[PDB]
Amino acid sequence: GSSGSSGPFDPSKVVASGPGLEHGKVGEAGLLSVDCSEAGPGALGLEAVSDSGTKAEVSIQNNKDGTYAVTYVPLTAGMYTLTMKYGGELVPHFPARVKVEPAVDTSSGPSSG
Repeated sequence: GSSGSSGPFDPSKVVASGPGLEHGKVGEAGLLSVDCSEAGPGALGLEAVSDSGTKAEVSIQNNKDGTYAVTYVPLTAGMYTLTMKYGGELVPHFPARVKVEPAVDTSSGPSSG
């Protein structure tokens, strides 16, 4: 007996977490998981922008668990400003500042070139 119904909309009900919201690296992908319980309908969206006005590549994917897989690839290191919005309303997990480190490696290896 599965009795489920779409309740009222609410951005507060949206729960966003993950390592991406803790830290990031140039070229890496900020793993972000959004667990919606009673957030009702509405569309999800995120906007990544660095202090130097740098728009990072962001994508949103849906899951059979009713969650969303948000990822961001910082092209340049520096302080980033994550901006999430659910149904046109900011979430309790944004904006969220995150310091991203450079993709500099001490040791070298086989470069595709």
